[PDB]
Amino acid sequence: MKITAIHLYAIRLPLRNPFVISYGSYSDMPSIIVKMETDEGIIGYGEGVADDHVTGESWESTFHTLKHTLTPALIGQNPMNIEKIHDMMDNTIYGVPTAKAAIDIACFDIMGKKLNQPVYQLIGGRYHEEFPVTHVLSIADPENMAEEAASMIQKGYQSFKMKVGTNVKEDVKRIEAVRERVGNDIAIRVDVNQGWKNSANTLTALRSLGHLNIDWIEQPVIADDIDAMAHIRSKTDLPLMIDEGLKSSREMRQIIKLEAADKVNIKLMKCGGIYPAVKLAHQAEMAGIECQVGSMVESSVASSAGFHVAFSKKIITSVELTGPLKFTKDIGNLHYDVPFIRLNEKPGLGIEINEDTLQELTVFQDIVR
Amino acid sequence: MKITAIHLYAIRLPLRNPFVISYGSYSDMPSIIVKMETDEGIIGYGEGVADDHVTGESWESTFHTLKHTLTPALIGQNPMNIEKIHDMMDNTIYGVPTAKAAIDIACFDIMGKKLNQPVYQLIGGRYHEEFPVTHVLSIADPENMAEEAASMIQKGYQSFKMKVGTNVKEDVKRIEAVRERVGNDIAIRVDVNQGWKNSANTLTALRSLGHLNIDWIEQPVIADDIDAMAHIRSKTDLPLMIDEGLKSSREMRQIIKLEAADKVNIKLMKCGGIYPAVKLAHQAEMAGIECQVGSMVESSVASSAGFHVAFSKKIITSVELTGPLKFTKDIGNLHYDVPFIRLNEKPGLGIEINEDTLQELTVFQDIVR
Amino acid sequence: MKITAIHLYAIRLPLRNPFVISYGSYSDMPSIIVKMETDEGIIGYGEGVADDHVTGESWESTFHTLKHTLTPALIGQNPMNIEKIHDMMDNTIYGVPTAKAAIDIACFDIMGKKLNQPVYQLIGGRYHEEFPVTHVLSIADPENMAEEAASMIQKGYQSFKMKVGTNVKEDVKRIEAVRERVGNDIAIRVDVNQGWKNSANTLTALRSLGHLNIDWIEQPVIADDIDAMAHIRSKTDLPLMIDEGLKSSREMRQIIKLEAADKVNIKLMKCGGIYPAVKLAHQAEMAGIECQVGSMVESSVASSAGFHVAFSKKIITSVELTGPLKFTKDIGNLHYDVPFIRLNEKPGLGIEINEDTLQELTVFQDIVR
Amino acid sequence: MKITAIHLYAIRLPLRNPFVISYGSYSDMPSIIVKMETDEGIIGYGEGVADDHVTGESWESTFHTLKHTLTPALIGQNPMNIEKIHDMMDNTIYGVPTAKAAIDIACFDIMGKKLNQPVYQLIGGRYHEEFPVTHVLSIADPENMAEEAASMIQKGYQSFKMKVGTNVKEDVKRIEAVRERVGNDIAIRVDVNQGWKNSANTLTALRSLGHLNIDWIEQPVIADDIDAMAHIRSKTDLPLMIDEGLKSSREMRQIIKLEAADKVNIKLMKCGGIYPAVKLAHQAEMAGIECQVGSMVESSVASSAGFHVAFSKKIITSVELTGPLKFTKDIGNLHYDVPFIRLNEKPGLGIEINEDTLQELTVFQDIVR
Ligand SMILES: N=C(N)NCCC[C@H](NC(=O)CCC(=O)O)C(=O)O
Ligand SMILES: N=C(N)NCCC[C@H](NC(=O)CCC(=O)O)C(=O)O
Ligand SMILES: N=C(N)NCCC[C@H](NC(=O)CCC(=O)O)C(=O)O
Ligand SMILES: N=C(N)NCCC[C@H](NC(=O)CCC(=O)O)C(=O)O
Ligand SMILES: [Mg+2]
Ligand SMILES: [Mg+2]
Ligand SMILES: [Mg+2]
Ligand SMILES: [Mg+2]
Repeated sequence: MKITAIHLYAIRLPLRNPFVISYGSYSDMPSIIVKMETDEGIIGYGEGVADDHVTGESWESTFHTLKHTLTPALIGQNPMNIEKIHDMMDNTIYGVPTAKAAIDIACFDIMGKKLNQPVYQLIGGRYHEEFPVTHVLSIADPENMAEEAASMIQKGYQSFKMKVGTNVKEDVKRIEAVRERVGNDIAIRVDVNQGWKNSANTLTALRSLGHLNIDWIEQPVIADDIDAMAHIRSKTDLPLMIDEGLKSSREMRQIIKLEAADKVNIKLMKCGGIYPAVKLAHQAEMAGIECQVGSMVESSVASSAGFHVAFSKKIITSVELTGPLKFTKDIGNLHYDVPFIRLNEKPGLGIEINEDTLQELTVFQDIVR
Repeated sequence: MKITAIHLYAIRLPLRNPFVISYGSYSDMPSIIVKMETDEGIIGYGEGVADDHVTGESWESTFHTLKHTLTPALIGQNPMNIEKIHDMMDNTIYGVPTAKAAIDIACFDIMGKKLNQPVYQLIGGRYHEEFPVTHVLSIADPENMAEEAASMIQKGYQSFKMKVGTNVKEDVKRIEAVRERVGNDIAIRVDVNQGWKNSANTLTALRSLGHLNIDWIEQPVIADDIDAMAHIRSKTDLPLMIDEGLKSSREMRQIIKLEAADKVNIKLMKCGGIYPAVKLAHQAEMAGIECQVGSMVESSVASSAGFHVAFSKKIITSVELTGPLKFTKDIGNLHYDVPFIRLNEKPGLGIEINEDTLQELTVFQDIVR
Repeated sequence: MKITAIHLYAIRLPLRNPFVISYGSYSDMPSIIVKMETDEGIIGYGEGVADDHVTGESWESTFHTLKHTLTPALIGQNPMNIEKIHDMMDNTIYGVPTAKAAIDIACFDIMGKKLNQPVYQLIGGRYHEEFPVTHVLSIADPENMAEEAASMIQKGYQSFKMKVGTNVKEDVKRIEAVRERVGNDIAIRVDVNQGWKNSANTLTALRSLGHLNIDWIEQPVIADDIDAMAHIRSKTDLPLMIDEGLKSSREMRQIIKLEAADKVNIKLMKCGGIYPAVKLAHQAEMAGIECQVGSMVESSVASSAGFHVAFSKKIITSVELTGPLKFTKDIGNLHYDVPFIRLNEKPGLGIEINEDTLQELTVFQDIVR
Repeated sequence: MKITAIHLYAIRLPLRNPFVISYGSYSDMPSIIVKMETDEGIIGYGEGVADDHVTGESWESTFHTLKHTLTPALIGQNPMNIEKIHDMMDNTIYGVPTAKAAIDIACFDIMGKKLNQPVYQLIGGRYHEEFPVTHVLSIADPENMAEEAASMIQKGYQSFKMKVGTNVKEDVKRIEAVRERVGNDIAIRVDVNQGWKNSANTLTALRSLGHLNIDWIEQPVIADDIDAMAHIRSKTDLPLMIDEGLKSSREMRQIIKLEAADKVNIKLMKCGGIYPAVKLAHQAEMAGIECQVGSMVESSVASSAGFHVAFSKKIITSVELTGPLKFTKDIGNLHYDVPFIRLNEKPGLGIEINEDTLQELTVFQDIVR
């Protein structure tokens, strides 16, 4: 089996509602789709949703890094030799996890189809039967956030993720409002997306959150400040999760060494795909750090890849991949059972790509042979 | 696919020559073979060679732990759900890595045969094309050790592993003798198997080894003393490898935290098989610790499993599985190309089991259904 | 004095009521009894109750490790040369503390009978006059646990050990229920048996236990995570006890180095018997760590051995050996004075073995000469 | 069994030759002998040789501490309840290890006689068969030291302990002279008795000792400076032993925590006797610290007690009790087999006290009832 050609599609996934977080607002999500072809006729799909603010990659830079830098050396290689492919990509260029993920995912999709097995079956097998789905509430006035929450509860949701990160006073008001609205049995986690900046502001905020039964506080300080996370952890009993501060094994090593967190948000776009995501899971397990597989809000393609990793590992206890539930159009057909997610047994990523939808969402494309 | 029955065979692999190390001498190697059957008719083989001195497991205790404790709960399970199977075994009993490895290996052999792929292809794919083979010199008079080395050089060997660990003075004499005999181009590594006990004796010995061009010193102190390894590492420039001191992720975490070694000897019998061996490799990689896949001197079955792990990972740079080259009888047919080892592309472990030889070496057996 | 033969008995001690803890439920307790004979006609009894989940030993594996690995080399040795016997067993096989304890206990019983002195008199003499007895409440609905507690109070008990470890919410409810029922003068300690897994869940739970006057929280996290215990200890003022996390001196060294606990639960089955239990006590004393001698729920034989250690050391301030109070049949006759335990002055373990009961509970046996 | 009376004898043991060390010179050794009587007629002997410079105890202060402070509360107690007796002495007065040792030794002598067993048989049993005896060379001109060494070699000695500690230049000259004289096969260890004061002077001295094959350097810096020992250990590969810096478990804890030494010199006079010496051995074993049982140069009584401890523990690898070989008169009859020491099987300390010699060496005495 050899890679014969790689199609690159620069698309834009339209959102039903604006997605608003501490460092940015989104009306749609630019994504790069990879269509990997092989001499045996097997086709694999991969995806890369770049978050400029997190990995230093953009929609346009990812397309070109894939076209000119990463894909050319891949023609002729066997998609199943994943360790080798990742080594080749790493020796070619440092970082660019999102671009690498796009390739990595397509390879696993092909491997699954070739062996007629779901991807999760190839990276450890089925461990989880299902995961609850958590609805993400975009930043807004405390009353609006509480209102959408009540509205989603009627839809079956029992777990919410509150986006905050503008001003401590306001963020606290937002969290208080939602909790009062949904009662105390509804699960709530808070994501600051680096909004509180440092330990001082964070600890001040945490003082007012002790009685709100918050499952965990996600990335309250700037990504690079692992020291601050450790300091905060030494002075609070609320569980702490690192997201932007964790990308590759480089940060995991530091998080483990400094005991900087209770949980980490692993994302295929931050580490380079399925294979490296799995390595991160194994590393976290060693230190007893609870893991979650989150996302940049992606199509059914990357979302599916994320679930396949999550379902195969005991250390991964929660998932956050709801892109297919937020977009008005999707190139894939990943099935959800809100308030739950369960994976079928279809080979590879277990999804079908609607090529008519793909072309429709395509702004520009190319092929590398 | 479901496990329908597990055959257990208590055998003894005869050695051509006595194997002599610091804490024991061996005339043959007791081993437990696992024959895993499935509803689909696929058969998988696993093996467990217990080293009492390292994991607290014996030939007889492993047979019974497998028969009464581990195998019963496995009937009905899918061999491909490896993460799940390992979780079930761990929730059933703590430790007993050798017994768990026997099961783990058979599952991968089945998975490989089922998907018609070599095991290495399922855990990362092919990375290495070959590995040089290192001949192990049993403890003996310096002149005898030097003599066997010269004799093996004529056989094509270019890398040797010296077993020492009786008395510092004598061990140094042994190492000096061999080096003088083989010249300075021949690779030599030294394994003390805990013989020097502590940092004081070790450092005294290292003073006399600086000019002998030794690749690395393996486990000079007692297994449990990780602190001593770190102390020694802080006062020497000779590479240090931990073997007995490393079993599972528990020790890896400590080795990483205390910066206790440059290299680690990963063995399927110490961690519970292929799956956990891979997790250890990923953990070592995070800390930039070079890995080796060694062995307890096993048949073609476990030896093959060890190579499949080694060939799939960039972090594993050397291998030490020569049981098939030391035994006068073997139940498997793993092919070697001394001074090198290369893996074929046959499915599963890629070996055929001679059942006539298996029965011939069997002392007692049983079946669990 | 020389060991002439060792009888091994694989028995099962029937429980009056099911014993239920976080990682398992028990209807009876499998045990291995050792009958050590000497050339002088003195007979000693030892016992090994294996907990698979804690030491990696099973009922069947212990019987065989004793039969094939440990006992053969003991024939001819003097039972009183305990340091030597332990060294011989350790050089023969690593770990297997339960199997080693079985031998160790029989040797002390013989030593006591030979010198016509209680065992405690041989390891430091009498220090304690008595110890209060704590009743262990198996996991159950908060109402059932509170009910049994009230019922046992009527029986004279004034100290209780609550077994929990399913779900933080539920565990807290269980603890609140019992405390409300028994009032605030009754002593209560909580054992999670690793149920809360990590520091995050543990600290969340501890928030709700501050006003319940709990003497100490025992092993809230997984055994191997000593780091987590230290972290928890740095953020709470409730006393912390390590149980499963402590087996031999290897863990004690780490517990002391990381200041991971206030108290430790020493058990003969985890360290290899009386002699090593004493060494652990001496080690704990150096660091000012309070000690307790607990148990796996054993017959009068091992239970007695445990008390003899406890009564001879000032650092051991509490005991947890109630197997004889839980079984419907016992091969020994250890006398209790609920709510207290006091040791008589009879030689050796100070108990008589009813051989008719022994044979009755025996499933299989053998003799090594 | 109860203590009915304690005789105290203030004696002086005459030396054949002056004993000269870094901080003092001795023509004879003042010692306090204890004769413990019991209601059962069993008599036990103990001894306390005080070194003012090490424990803050003198010949006269020890006699009176025993007479007025320690012995009165002991009348009526059972000598075999050693843990209790030590607790009573510790609650009565802090420190004074030498006075406490005198009592402790007599109790064990009685326990041994009562049970008709050697003391070593009561604290672990026989482990060692023999120990080589090391001759101690008092400080003197390099030529005189080398001369006595050659003279003692003719007497069968093969191991020497060089006393130095005046001036680095001179000490180095002394060590060079002896080594040149005896050749390189003779074992030599160096004891500075705090003479080099700090790490700077010590490290300067060590530069010139690297090629002299010295087994270890004993206490080069002032006793209280454990930090200095750790610093020196971090910059040298010569084994380091702490003597004066180690008295009780308080220092052991610190030595272990700071990794300040490779070996420690345990002495009954520094820790309070046999029982606490054993606890120190157990503590050292945990950290893998090699132990030696040294002495203040005592009569056959304390010397015997020291050997009984040494012979019962694997962690104790060398002994330094040669008082009986240095005195012209001794109240005891401990048998030596230079160049070796072996213990007989006589009960208790296994020695007979010549009361005529005792009275002859007595300057003043008293009895407490
Ligand atoms: N810049 C882009 N394109 N995306 C950023 C997403 C933020 C990310 N995901 C979320 O918050 C929702 C994940 C989900 O449910 O799919 C975070 O955890 O912070
Ligand atoms: N007790 C038993 N059965 N085996 C012990 C083997 C020792 C091990 N292997 C070796 O030295 C040789 C590995 C090889 O070449 O297969 C070690 O590295 O120390
Ligand atoms: N698996 C077996 N067979 N036993 C496990 C006992 C648990 C142990 N003992 C107890 O909880 C009661 C101790 C007593 O009272 O004897 C613990 O402390 O966790
Ligand atoms: N002040 C008095 N009374 N004695 C001091 C003896 C010094 C001690 N012993 C010795 O050097 C010789 C031990 C012997 O061989 O018994 C030391 O190790 O430094
Ligand atoms: Mg986030
Ligand atoms: Mg090795
Ligand atoms: Mg417990
Ligand atoms: Mg000294």
